[PDB]
This record gives sequence, structure tokens and C-alpha cells, in this order.
Amino acid sequence: ANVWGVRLADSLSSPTIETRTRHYTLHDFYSDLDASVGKEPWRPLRNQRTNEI
Amino acid sequence: AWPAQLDFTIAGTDVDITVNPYYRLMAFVKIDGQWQIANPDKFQFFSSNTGTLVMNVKLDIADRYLLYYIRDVQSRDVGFYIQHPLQLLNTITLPTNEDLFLSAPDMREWAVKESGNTICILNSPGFIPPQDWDVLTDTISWSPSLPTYVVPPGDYTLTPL
Amino acid sequence: LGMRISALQSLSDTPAPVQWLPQYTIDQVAVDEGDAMVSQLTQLPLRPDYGSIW
Amino acid sequence: TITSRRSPASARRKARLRYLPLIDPRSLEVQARTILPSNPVLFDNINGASPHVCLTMMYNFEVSSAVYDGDVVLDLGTGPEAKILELIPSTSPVTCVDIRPTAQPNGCWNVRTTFLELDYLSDGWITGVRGDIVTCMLSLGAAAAGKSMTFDAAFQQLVRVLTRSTANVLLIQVNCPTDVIRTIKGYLEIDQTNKRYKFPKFGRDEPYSDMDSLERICRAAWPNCSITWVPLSYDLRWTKLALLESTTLSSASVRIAELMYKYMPIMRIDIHGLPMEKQGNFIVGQNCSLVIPGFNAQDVFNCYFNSALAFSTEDVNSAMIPQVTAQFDANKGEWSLDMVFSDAGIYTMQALVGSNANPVSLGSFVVDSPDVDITD
Amino acid sequence: ARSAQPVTRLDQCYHLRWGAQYVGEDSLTYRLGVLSLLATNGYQLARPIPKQLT
Amino acid sequence: IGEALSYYVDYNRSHRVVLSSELPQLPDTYFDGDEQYGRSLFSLARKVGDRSLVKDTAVLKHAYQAIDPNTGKEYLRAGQSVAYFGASAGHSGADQPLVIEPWMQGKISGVPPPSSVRQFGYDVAKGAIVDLARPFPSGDYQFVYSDVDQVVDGHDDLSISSGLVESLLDSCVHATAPGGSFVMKINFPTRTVWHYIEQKILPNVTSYMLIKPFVTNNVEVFFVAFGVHQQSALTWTSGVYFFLVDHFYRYETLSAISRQLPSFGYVDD
Ligand SMILES: C[S@@+](CC[C@H](N)C(=O)[O-])C[C@H]1O[C@@H](n2cnc3c(N)ncnc32)[C@H](O)[C@@H]1O
Ligand SMILES: C[S@@+](CC[C@H](N)C(=O)[O-])C[C@H]1O[C@@H](n2cnc3c(N)ncnc32)[C@H](O)[C@@H]1O
Repeated sequence: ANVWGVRLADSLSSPTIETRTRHYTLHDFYSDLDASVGKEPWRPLRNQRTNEI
Repeated sequence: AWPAQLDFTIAGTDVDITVNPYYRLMAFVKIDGQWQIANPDKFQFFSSNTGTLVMNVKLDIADRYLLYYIRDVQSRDVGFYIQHPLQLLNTITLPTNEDLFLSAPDMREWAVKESGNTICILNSPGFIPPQDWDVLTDTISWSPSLPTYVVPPGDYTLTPL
Repeated sequence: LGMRISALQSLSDTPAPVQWLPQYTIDQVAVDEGDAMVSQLTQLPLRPDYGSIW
Repeated sequence: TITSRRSPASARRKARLRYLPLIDPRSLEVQARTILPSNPVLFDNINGASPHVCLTMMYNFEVSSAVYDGDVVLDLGTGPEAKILELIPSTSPVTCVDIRPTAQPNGCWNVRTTFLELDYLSDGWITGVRGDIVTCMLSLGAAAAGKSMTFDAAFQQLVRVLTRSTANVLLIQVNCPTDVIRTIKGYLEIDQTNKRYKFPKFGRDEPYSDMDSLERICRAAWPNCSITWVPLSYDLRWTKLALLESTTLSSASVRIAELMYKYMPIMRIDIHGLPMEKQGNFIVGQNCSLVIPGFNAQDVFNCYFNSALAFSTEDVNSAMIPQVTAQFDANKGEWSLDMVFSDAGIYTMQALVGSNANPVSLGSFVVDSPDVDITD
Repeated sequence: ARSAQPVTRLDQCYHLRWGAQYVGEDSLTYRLGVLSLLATNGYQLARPIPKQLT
Repeated sequence: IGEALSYYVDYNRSHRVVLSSELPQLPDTYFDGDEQYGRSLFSLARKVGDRSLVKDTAVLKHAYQAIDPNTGKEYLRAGQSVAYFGASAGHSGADQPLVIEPWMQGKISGVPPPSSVRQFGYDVAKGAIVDLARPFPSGDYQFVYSDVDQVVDGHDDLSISSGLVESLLDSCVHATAPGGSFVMKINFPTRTVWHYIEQKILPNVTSYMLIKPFVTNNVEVFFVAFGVHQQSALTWTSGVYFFLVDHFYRYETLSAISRQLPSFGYVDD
């Protein structure tokens, strides 16, 4: 183990695969700009007790 | 098949059988809907590959009332390929001159008869064994509760009850 | 870094205490030492719910 | 946090060990979870103990009362947890045997206690072992069922192997019905034909025997044995082991346990005892003679119905039976106790010694109910 | 991590580059730099971190 | 998608005798990067409910079919006083293995309900927690069903895992009520495990079978022994040989297939 608050000892892991970058095109810009029901450019965060945005 | 001569001793008799050695052939002497294999020392085989002189049976009066139905033994199922009774071992001419074993057929109060005098019932409640009848060290019967006796003079035609 | 490689394996939570069965080893210590240590770690001065004899 | 209760049995166990063992912390170190607490309660068990537990506690109390101080013992089939270590006093060697390997510490005990797994129902292991009293409770029927033999055969093998032993007193949990078979519903249904039990709460079953057969085997083993059938205590004296260690009783359960004890009694056997002749019937309403020789004109005897005294023989006019007499017969050196009883059951006949020392026990005997034969 | 599920980035930490001379021992920036180095090398917290922080 | 595929082979006294050294074992390249990639991909893409529930139902169905040779009826029956080694965490339903409720109520349609079910393991919620690789204070059970794995205590070492398998076989045979049966899982079948089982477990067992409910690509196998604490001469057979061959070869084929598919959340180009 611990630095000032105890961290998991006895094991150690990390990711292995990384996705390749995707260039951003005008079609993508337009599709993001006309926010459809399935994929908006935002995402609501809500409280953990009242369960409201 | 069995030889022309048979003895009633601790060594008993032995029969020969023709069958494919793939099987196991336990006894399974049934009495009711249940089967009650219940023959650890009554039957005994040497090596199924040869004739192996199967069924070293130790005969006693109970066989006269007991049909055996030699069955096959497998892992999942039992007696599925071959299952037939020992038809002529159902009935044997018992030599009254030589002593024999006196196991009981069933719990339902079977009465022993020597020559018609109606000896005391074997499975009678509160039974006292006669001094002549000797109890074998290991009872040769399907039920472990039933002991084994010896009856040298006559002692045939075990009457039902 | 002498530690092995494996993801965190977390057990589950339960709202009530669970029974435990101890198991013993070879090493030994002094009985008075154990009693002093349990006196250091104890929480005895509390009023428990009595219950019912019969 | 670790919660638990203590008990005088716990203190008696703690009085044995010299060095306190150390657990291995793996089972607690592995815990990477969250277990919410709860308020502590002294008598946590809200449904009360079960009848099996009550019967086991009756057995344990009987063992603890039988064992004295500074006596070498050996229990047959104790289990992974040596519960007997909490029963008998903390100043006596307690070498016990069981087929399954133990779970108790090794070393760090004041008085020597040894463990060993060797299938006690076998030949060639007792000649080296030492002991005075031997206890085998709730294990003999299990072994008989395991080896697939009859209870009488298993008992005879046990007695023949114990003949090699050096013990003198012997008390075991024999398996015999001492009353009209009732088949207690839901806990024990007896099979008249095959003579099995089929405990429905554990899916177990093992054979049993009868009193005359067991006594005949014991007599064939030793001629001077003094068989005695310990009676169940209606006075609830065994309740100490339950209440003093935080266990609720649940009276229906204790009643079921009392009903179930009569089919699984425990006989006590004294290898060095005093034989005594008897008659055939000993049925109530009829005369009953009894011969006991060689107590040199000091014959303070007292047979017990269950635990109360009856015919203390210091004055026959104060007995609790319809009639009783005694005579010395100096030429023969044997008393002829003839009396008539009024209640069927088992009597102890404690036979207080002709001296200031404690009483040396004699055998027990059962009296049969009245006959139903009448003629005018 | 699952060894068969790709991520959009192998490490998220920052690794403060220049201004460390202005922040020495027992400062939150220094301690967070140490923790970010540990997380990049592949350590794990003994306490489970929720899916939606609070 | 779907349920699990069951593959079993049970002992028969008529096939053949074969030494442990003649049996196949775990492949060498089993803990490699690409191998773990394939296994993890297949596990992620598998669509099933409770793996433990599926496995346990299949194993119990295939286990209540055996019948002993020493008698006629069968090994397992109703009211057996079972013990469940390796009880587990919550499963989004009850806080115990999801087989206990249906198997007590008599819902599996091939199993009679037992008398009671006691639980043990590090991650149990309604039973004691103990180290099952060592003796511990407990009663005796006519049927112990062990699901404890050799990963939590095996410190990422095949030899240590094999030794743990040996110790767990030893414990599970000490705690199994002479005349009953048990079920143990083997994560990493190796020739040391086969030799130990042949030398120590077979001579004290009446019959056995070993099954494999296929739900995810791996080489785990279950071992079921019947009628413990009874002398007998038993050995591995040609049936077990063929079973192990097909087992390992289908593992190899599915691994070679799954190591050619794309990742789980890949972006195609
Ligand atoms: C469940 S326990 C109860 C023991 C009880 N606490 C007592 O000692 O009074 C029954 C024990 O009897 C033992 N007993 C039954 N058959 C065994 C025999 N074949 N070998 C030695 N142990 C015998 C078993 O080892 C088992 O642990
Ligand atoms: C993969 S799980 C099996 C879970 C099981 N299928 C279930 O759902 O109930 C293996 C479990 O066994 C436990 N375990 C592993 N090694 C053990 C040991 N030596 N003693 C006791 N429990 C152990 C672990 O805590 C883990 O929860």
C-alpha cells in the first residue's frame, strides 16, 4: 502492498488489445449532427439515490 | 448344464455354461416386484472367457421354492440382453440320506417337516432352534437375516404357511 | 515486481454473517500470551439480547 | 469481527492444552467480500435444538457422569472434532480412535491425548493400547451398516476384539428396543421384518438386535460380567449440558428425544463383577427369587426402579414393592432375595458394598407385565 | 481486462512532464503522479470502484 | 447458443486395461497468449444463462442413472443427505447455487429429492467456510458434490494445481460415508492426476464414470466415483482412452477455429 491507501497486491493485470483509429469524415459529422434516437452526441448522468438526471 | 452327480457340502456343485464372455451374469433371485440379487456366496464364477464352471451353487431346500432368473449386468441397466430362470434348478431330487442346508425361503412363517410329523415352524415368532440343527457360520440365503441350518435325516417338503 | 499477473477476483456480499470453521497448524505460543492478545482485541463490555431458554 | 459463546465445557477443554495452537489464516485471508454484521444474541437458536441433538447430549452427559478423575479412557469413533475432550475431566489421558482423520491439534496438551485412525472393528491393534473404560456411542450401528453385517455379529466382533484389551468397565451405545416397537413418525420407523431403522432426517439405517442376544454375547465373552441398562432420566438432569452452553430446548423436541431414547439405550458392562442367579419369569404378581453369594453377612442392597430407591434391605418394612424378604444362609454364604413386584421395567440392584466404601454394582434385571391367563 | 476485448486506449494516465519542481513531497499532485504510474504499470485497487462514481 | 452438450464414458469390466501413462493429457501450449485469447473470445460470445446450473443439472441427470453390480437397483436414491463442496456467490437469484431449490423440490424430472443439502466453501453464504484441501470438523455425507476449482489456491502452477487435485480427492474420499458416491471436477487433467487416481482411488471404489457438459471451450472434466470404501480391482480402459482423445481433439479444433475470428468489440476495416 500500500502507498497510503491499500491497493490490491498479489496480482497485476492490464488490457492487451487496442482498437485502430478511425478518421472523421463529413458523413460522420452530419450523422452525429442529426442526432437520431439510437446515437446522440450526449449521454445522461443521473443521481445514485433519487435516480434522476 | 451340470454333471450327473451333485453334492451338498461347503464346496457344493458346479455347472458349465455357454455364453459370450462379454457379460457378467449376476444371480438376481427375485421374490416380488423387487429382484433381490442377494447371492454373494451362493453363486460364484471364475473367468467368463472360458467355460469357467459357473454357478458353484450350495443347494438347500429353499431352491425348491425359488426360481433364480440369471440376469445380465451393465452400468446403466441390468438384465437387458439375457434374462432367463434356472428352470431345472428350480426343482432338484434332494437325497434324504445326505444332510443338507435349511435356509428359509421367505419371512412368512414357513414350517419344517421331516417326514410328515410337522416339525416346528422355521419362521415362527419366538422360535427355538432344535439341538440337532446346526447354524452355518455364513448364512447362505438371499436375506442376511435368515440363518442356515443342517438337516441330515429326511427333512423334505417344507410346508407353506 | 515479484507479484503474479491475474485480474481482480471479487467474491460476493451477503447481508448476514456466515459460519466459520477453524483449522489448526503446528506452531504454538503461550496461553497467557493468547489471553492478553484477546484482551487487547476484545469488545466484551456490551449488553447482548438475551433470547429464550425454553 | 468473530462472534461466539463460551461454556463450562469450553473451560474444561481449555484446561487441558498447555500451549494454545495457532490456526492457519488462509480461509480468512481469502475473503475479499463484505459480510454485514448483526446484533449479538446469547441464545441465538430460535427454533430450539433438535431431537437428534438432545439424544446426543443425553449420551454425552452419561459419559461425563460415568468417567471419574485421573482415569485412562479410549473412545471408539469420536469424529473430526473430539467432543469427548470437553466431557471428561482435564486430568486423564483420552486416547481415541476414528476411521476418519481428526481435525484437532497435535501436541500441546497437559495430559497425553493421542489420535489414530485404524478401523477399531478389526484385529491386531489393542494389545499395545491402554485404557480402563471404553465408550462407543452412535458409531456401532454405523460400522455395522458400513460393513453390511448384522448388529449382533458386529457386537460380537467388537467384544471379541475388546477381550484382548485391558479395560475393566465398558459402556457403549448398543442398539436394541427396550419397549413395544412404536415407529416414531417422521424420525424413526422400525422395520419388523428386516430389522432396520431408516432415520428419515439423515437417510441412514442400520440393523439392531435384542436384549437377550446381547446379554448372551456378553456372558460368552466374560462369565463374571455385570450387565446393566442405564435408565433414561425423567428428571432432566442432562439439561445442564444444553442450558449452560446457550441452546434452546423446544419441549416437543425433548419429548421426541425421550421417546427415541428407549430404542437406542446404552448398556454398561463391568468385566470384574459379581454374578447372581435368577429365575425364569420375574413377572409382576408372582414370586421372584434371587441368589447372590459371598458378601460376608453385610448385605446392604438397594434396587432402583429408575433412580429412586426400592428395598434398601436395611428394613424390609420400608420397601416400595408389595412384598420382599431376605435370608443369609450362613452355611452357603448366599442371600435368597424373594419378593413380588408391581411395576414392569428394569431394575439396577446397586448392591452397596459391605463396607464404608462406595457401592459395587451388580447386574440389572427386567420384570415382565402380568399374564393374561385366567381360569374359573 | 479480458485478453479478448479491445479497449480504445492502453493507458489513460497523464504522466506530469515539466512542473514537478514546483510540487515536491506530500502534495496531492505528487501522490497522484505516483498512483498514475502504478496504474499504468498494472496495479489494482483492493477496494472495488463503482461503475458510476459519487 | 443453446444448452450444453453432454459427453460421458462409464466403467465397464469388459473393455480393456490400460496404464495411466498411456492416456493423453493437457497440451503444452495451453497457457499461451493466443490460446487464452481464443478461450476468452469463445466465453464472451457464448450466450447461456447460469453455467453452473446447466452443468449441475446435466451431471445429476447423468449421475442418477448408474446402478451398482453388488445389488440391483442403483447407487443414488431419495433422501441421501448430500453435501455441496464449493458453494458459491450470489447468482442474481438466491444466494446459493441455483440447483439446490429445484433439486430439493423435485423439479429436475430425473432426480429424486435428497433429505438435506449442506454447503461449504470460501464464497458460501448459508454454510461454513473452510479450506476443503484439509480435514475439518464435520459429519458424514452419503453424496458429496464438489465444484471447487484448482485456480484460487493453485498459484498459477500446473504442478501445484495437480497436487491440490490430489489433496481434494483425498479429502472428498475421507468425507463421503462408506457406501456412497462423490463428484469432483478436474480443471487441468494431467498424467500425474491420472496416475494418482489409478493408484489411490480406483482400488477403493466399486464403479465410476467421468462426464463433460460442454458449455465453454476448455479442458475441464468431471469425475464421478460410486460406492467408496469398498475393495475392488479397477483400472482405466479403452473407453476412457477414446473419450479423452475425442475430448482433447475437439478442444484443439474449437481453439484453432476461435483463434481466427476477430475480437469481441473490434472495428472492421
Ligand atoms: C457421526 S460420528 C458420531 C461420533 C460421536 N460424536 C461419538 O463419538 O459418540 C460416527 C463415527 O463413528 C465412526 N465409526 C463408524 N464406522 C467406523 C469403523 N468402520 N471404523 C472406525 N470408525 C467407525 C466413524 O468414523 C464416524 O466418524
Ligand atoms: C469456480 S467456483 C465454483 C462455483 C460453483 N459452481 C457455484 O456456483 O457454487 C470455485 C469456488 O470454490 C472455492 N474454492 C476454491 N478453492 C477452495 C478450497 N481449497 N477450499 C474451499 N473452497 C475453495 C472458491 O471460493 C470458488 O467460489
